[PDB]
Amino acid sequence: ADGLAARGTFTEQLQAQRDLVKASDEYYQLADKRYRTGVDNYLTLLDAQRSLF
Amino acid sequence: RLFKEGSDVKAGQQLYQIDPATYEADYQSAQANLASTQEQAQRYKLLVADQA
Repeated sequence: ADGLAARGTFTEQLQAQRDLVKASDEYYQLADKRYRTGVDNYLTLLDAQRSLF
Repeated sequence: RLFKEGSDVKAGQQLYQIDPATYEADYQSAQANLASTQEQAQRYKLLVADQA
């Protein structure tokens, strides 16, 4: 019963976690666009990578 | 003074020179202020295409 309670919930938990990883990747890619354009410096681009990791 | 007297001048021909030297200074100031905000507008136009 504990194994089935884990199986029924870890699907939604992993779906939420990999959607969080995808949103952090999109945020980092927008910060990389702002760095390549010229608006932001390297300190903020490096700050986004730590949240991604 | 840049014209021969008693002659026929055209529309827009330069007649004198009134020693700019100050209008040159504030023209340089306005140009320097333009040259940063122009680059900022050109950068924000490239950034707004995908909502950065």
